[PDB]
Amino acid sequence: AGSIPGRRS
Amino acid sequence: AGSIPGRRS
Amino acid sequence: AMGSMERASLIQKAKLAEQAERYEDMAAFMKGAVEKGEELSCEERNLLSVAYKNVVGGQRAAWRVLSSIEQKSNEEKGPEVREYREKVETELQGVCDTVLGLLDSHLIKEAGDAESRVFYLKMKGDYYRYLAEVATGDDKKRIIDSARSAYQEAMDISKKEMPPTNPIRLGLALNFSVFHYEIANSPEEAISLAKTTFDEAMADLHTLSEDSYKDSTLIMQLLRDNLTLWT
Amino acid sequence: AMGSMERASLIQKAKLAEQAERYEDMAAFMKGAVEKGEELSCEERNLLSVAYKNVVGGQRAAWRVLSSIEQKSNEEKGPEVREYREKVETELQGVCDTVLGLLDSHLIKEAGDAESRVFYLKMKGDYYRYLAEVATGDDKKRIIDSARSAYQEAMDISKKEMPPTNPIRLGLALNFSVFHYEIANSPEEAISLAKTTFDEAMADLHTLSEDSYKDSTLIMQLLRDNLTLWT
Ligand SMILES: *Cc1ccc(S(=O)(=O)N2c3ccccc3CC[C@H]2C)cc1
Ligand SMILES: *Cc1ccc(S(=O)(=O)N2c3ccccc3CC[C@H]2C)cc1
Ligand SMILES: [Ca+2]
Ligand SMILES: [Ca+2]
Ligand SMILES: [Ca+2]
Ligand SMILES: [Ca+2]
Ligand SMILES: [Ca+2]
Ligand SMILES: [Ca+2]
Ligand SMILES: [Cl-]
Ligand SMILES: [Cl-]
Ligand SMILES: [Cl-]
Ligand SMILES: [Cl-]
Repeated sequence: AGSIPGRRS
Repeated sequence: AGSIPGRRS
Repeated sequence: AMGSMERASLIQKAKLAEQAERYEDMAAFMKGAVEKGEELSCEERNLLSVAYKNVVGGQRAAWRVLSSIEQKSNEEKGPEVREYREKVETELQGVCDTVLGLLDSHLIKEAGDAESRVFYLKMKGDYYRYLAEVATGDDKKRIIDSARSAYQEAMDISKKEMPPTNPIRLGLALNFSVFHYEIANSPEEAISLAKTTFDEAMADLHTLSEDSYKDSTLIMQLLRDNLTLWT
Repeated sequence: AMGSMERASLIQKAKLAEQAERYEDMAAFMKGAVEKGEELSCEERNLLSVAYKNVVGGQRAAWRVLSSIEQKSNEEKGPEVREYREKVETELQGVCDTVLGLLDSHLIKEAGDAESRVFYLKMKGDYYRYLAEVATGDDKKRIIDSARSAYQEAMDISKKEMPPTNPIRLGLALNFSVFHYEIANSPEEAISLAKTTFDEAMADLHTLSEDSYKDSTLIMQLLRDNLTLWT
């Protein structure tokens, strides 16, 4: 599962 | 221009 | 170490370091900026988070590669794989301890606005979560509880003070859901949290401008991606 | 720094570091291995080269990003872009100096077989070339000449001792051609070298096994890619 990225990309 | 890579890939 | 450099110069160099993909430098510049003792703006909080998230993200990926090799070895390869995994693990723990130390001295205590306080408590939850991913000793339960407690305080503030589409509230819910699934052995809680978050955000999208909509829907899709993986 | 670790353990950990994409660690392990004072095998020479090529390659890419920003700035941004470019440049120079120091103490002088000696002299040419990419002072000409001289000695040995399809001979020619084009302002020499290398390798492919053919043709295609870019 993915967590929030540091930037939108 | 490209130089030799460290590995074949 | 950055004590002699101006705050504004540290911020400027953190931005340059990000452009150059020099994330260790970026983190050192932002640590220096925090240590000036002044609160951080929204943009500056994002520089701090980007820098450390990229540093620890690389350590986590390397730890996972090494831990997979070590588990497979368990022909006798000697102590080297375990020693090197331990080295990377100690480094990772050191970075997490550094981030937690910045949050405790004194970012969280001076953060009064909901946006700043939630952001920092989410970070606190995340770096305890990264410590929990590698923990195996007598303190594992306490590390998991420390992550839980930070995320819970952030959640309680976010639900009182931010709309359900706020990107910080959404990212917090995303990360806390990952905590439930991957750390706390609570997949049902993880799924519940992601679905209720997604549905409550959906119902508030009508209030948003085009650019705010784009931001909220991007994080909603991350929630949906995890729900698809988990169900 | 690695003085207390066994040679074999340093080699093993360099391999693990490569798998984990921890190239700074890899380079430190290989520096420790070289400093044990024993010659390196073919495989070990490749670990040394991979480690430092990846470290310096990242520094070069960051230096280029920063140098582009600095040239565009030349509104007054203050000294920070130049200072940070200088910081990265000093780091890069330090790594190149370290590699050159390993080659001079004492890898090259003990390398008697053509394969080892050519490999190390090619590396020497490469790290002087990386120093030349950032050089602007009184020693720029001497740095360029040092790269030239190392590559030339490697070329002279390779043409006497290796077949025209040998991958080390081919990679040396590739890199020396890049030197001519990008450093020495000699694009015609670069093109000539790449085309004669390619054509002489083509004419020797008939002697090779399937696996040797694959290796030689891979480097031939790199030569051809540069020729297409340059013509
Ligand atoms: C935890 C958190 C941190 C920062 C943000 S954000 O809104 O600043 N933002 C963002 C906006 C929209 C979609 C994803 C993101 C993550 C990167 C940052 C720049 C949100 C949540
Ligand atoms: C400069 C140089 C160094 C190493 C080699 S190689 O033959 O060991 N090899 C290779 C084989 C075939 C095609 C490309 C390469 C570059 C990576 C290494 C592993 C050749 C030239
Ligand atoms: Ca000041
Ligand atoms: Ca066996
Ligand atoms: Ca405050
Ligand atoms: Ca020994
Ligand atoms: Ca102006
Ligand atoms: Ca010898
Ligand atoms: Cl962004
Ligand atoms: Cl390979
Ligand atoms: Cl180690
Ligand atoms: Cl600097």
